[PDB]
Amino acid sequence: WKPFETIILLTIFANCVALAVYLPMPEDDNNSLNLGLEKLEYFFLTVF
Amino acid sequence: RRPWYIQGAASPKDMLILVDVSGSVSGLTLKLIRTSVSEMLETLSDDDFVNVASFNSNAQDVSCFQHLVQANVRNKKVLKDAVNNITAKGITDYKK
Ligand SMILES: *[C@@H]1O[C@H](CO)[C@@H](O)[C@H](O)[C@H]1NC(C)=O
Ligand SMILES: [Ca+2]
Repeated sequence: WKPFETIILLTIFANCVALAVYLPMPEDDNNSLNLGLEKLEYFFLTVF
Repeated sequence: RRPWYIQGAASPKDMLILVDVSGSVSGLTLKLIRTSVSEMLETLSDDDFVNVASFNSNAQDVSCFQHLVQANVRNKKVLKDAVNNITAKGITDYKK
């Protein structure tokens, strides 16, 4: 009953932002930001 | 691009052509790189020494040379044939 829904909404908004900033690279390539987002998605997964 | 102009415009060279074959260079830029490397090899004479390397998270040689070669017609032909045979795959690593 606490405003637990607002923080979850902000978390999903942050997850959507992280999905938007991901850069798809051809032929199994990557950059630093993409590698940094593969670790941040663990933070969302454990919260969910 | 004439041999006399090129020999009179600079001193001999020890050239190394480093080619990026990571995943991102897949597509138009790969064929453009192949044509550009062939054209750049066309600017070298018998007094220059060249070798073509290639890196994608790991650095290697494109042909069976493993060191600088005299860059005559035969060696340049071998290097061109090896360059026209590369593919794009992997992650870029400029340090290696
Ligand atoms: C080079 O081209 C030949 C075709 O004559 C092919 O068989 C060979 O696999 C190519 N080399 C590489 C490393 O792909
Ligand atoms: Ca790249």
